[PDB]
Amino acid sequence: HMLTPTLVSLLEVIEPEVLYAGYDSSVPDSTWRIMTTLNMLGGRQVIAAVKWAKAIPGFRNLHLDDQMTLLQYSWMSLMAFALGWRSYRQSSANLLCFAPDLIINEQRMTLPDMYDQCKHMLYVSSELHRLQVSYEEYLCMKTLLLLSSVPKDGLKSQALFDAIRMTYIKELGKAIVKREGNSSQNSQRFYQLTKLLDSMHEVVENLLNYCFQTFLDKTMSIEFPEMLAEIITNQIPGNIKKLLFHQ
Amino acid sequence: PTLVSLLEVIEPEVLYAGYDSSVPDSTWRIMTTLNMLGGRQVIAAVKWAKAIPGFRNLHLDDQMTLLQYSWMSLMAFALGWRSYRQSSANLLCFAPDLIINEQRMTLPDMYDQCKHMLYVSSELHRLQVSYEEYLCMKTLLLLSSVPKDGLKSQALFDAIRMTYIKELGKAIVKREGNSSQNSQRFYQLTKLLDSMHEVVENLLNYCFQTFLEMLAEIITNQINGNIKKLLFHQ
Amino acid sequence: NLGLEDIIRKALMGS
Ligand SMILES: CC#C[C@]1(O)CC[C@H]2[C@@H]3CCC4=CC(=O)CCC4=C3[C@@H](c3ccc(N(C)C)cc3)C[C@@]21C
Ligand SMILES: CC#C[C@]1(O)CC[C@H]2[C@@H]3CCC4=CC(=O)CCC4=C3[C@@H](c3ccc(N(C)C)cc3)C[C@@]21C
Repeated sequence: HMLTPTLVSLLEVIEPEVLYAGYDSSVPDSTWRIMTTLNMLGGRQVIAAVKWAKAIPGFRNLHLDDQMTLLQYSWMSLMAFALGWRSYRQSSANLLCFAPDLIINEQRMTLPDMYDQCKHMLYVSSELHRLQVSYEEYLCMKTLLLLSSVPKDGLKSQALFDAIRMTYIKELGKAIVKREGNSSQNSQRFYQLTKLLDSMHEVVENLLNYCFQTFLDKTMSIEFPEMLAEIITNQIPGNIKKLLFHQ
Repeated sequence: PTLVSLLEVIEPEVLYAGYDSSVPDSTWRIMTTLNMLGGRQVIAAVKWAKAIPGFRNLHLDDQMTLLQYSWMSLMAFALGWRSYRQSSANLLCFAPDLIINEQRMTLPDMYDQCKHMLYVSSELHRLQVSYEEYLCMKTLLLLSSVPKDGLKSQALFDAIRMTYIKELGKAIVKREGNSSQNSQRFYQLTKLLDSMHEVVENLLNYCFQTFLEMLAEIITNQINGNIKKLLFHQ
Repeated sequence: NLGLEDIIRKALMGS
């Protein structure tokens, strides 16, 4: 059965391959720090989005594989939408408020490392600024976004989901009525607000398309982008059916 | 409460990035990249340990215990050797893609630790150690420290260590030379091995001044009383 | 050490 001569020959054998640090000369120190810091913050925000989703009335009664699925389809949409909002409220003019301690100005987002992406994240920020969305409006909207993408083969709790979704759509109406009145029916603000939601599909699809067109750019990458590659695991349909308020 | 009251209650507090402009991008990268690499090395060091002839047969706990006391010794020694083989023992070569040169090393942020890391390197170089010899020495490092309060399978452990001490004896001889030169060389490399306890204590001291959570988990679980340190020479 | 869908799964239950 097999064999090798000396004990050193064996210590030689089990000696492990060399590990790389994943350190590329080309990426500047500042680009690495910012993109590293976001990635780990992103990770933490996903954890928090799930915890949150698990607190959401209705949704939390949906079968767990539905919670999973919905979470998997919508986490980017959610997070991007909250970044829009954080930014909208920490602004006046055109920042991305990734965090309180990590706010990126307009000049930073100009650079080639930032530009393609921040176009799409600002788009959400500036639209919230355009429609002067209230917190109540946003809270309802953000929930609607969780329930915005469904698999074509059905959820396991479809009737619950449907009525859940309706409720939160009615809750959005109540949000607009809190801000407007109800001497009106608020049909245009409902069209405008829903339409922003509809567009988050695009801001997400553009963000994911960026991640694929940047993942491919890493030929030979000594520092392999599993962060930008894992983002392609949990997002890659096709089952995903986008629910649109306006076709 | 209203649906929107709940929705508002359950909104998560906004997370921080943990970003800090008092830290230069220079240091952050280097030390972040170091910490991740070190993380992966520890893991690899555990998997290696498991495959080491004899060690495997020790009690499950002893293996965890021996590893607690040695991982840094192993990791520094390896790093000394990689540095010796990549740069003639004067750059520190944490990984192939991550070489911190003499100029960077001299800065205050990195100086204290790197002195001790370079020592390991410079000294293998000086002793012109070989791979067969290196690989023996490193397995002896894994058996450099024991519980003063004994391992569970101690006579097994002694036999195991005694076997690798011999294999280092064979490794020395494989280069050939006088019977005086081989006694000089045994002394020398065994002195080296012994001097890893102090490079370890120093490299670990600097790390207890990380603290006054990745390396944090191991660092609270460390803080040299019960751990006896097997010396070749006195 | 943990895929995205692994993080989501872990969060849905217990990290
Ligand atoms: C600048 C930039 C950039 C990007 O590469 C594209 C979209 C960013 C995403 C938006 C949505 C978003 C909102 C944030 O508040 C910080 C994080 C964040 C990101 C970043 C991110 C990176 C990795 C993950 N994982 C692994 C779960 C999550 C978020 C970085 C992203 C993807
Ligand atoms: C420069 C420098 C430095 C240090 O902070 C002190 C000693 C370094 C250690 C030596 C031993 C060592 C050998 C290497 O090849 C890379 C890593 C390494 C380190 C670094 C390290 C960082 C984190 C861990 N964890 C979380 C287990 C392990 C090792 C960095 C260390 C600790």
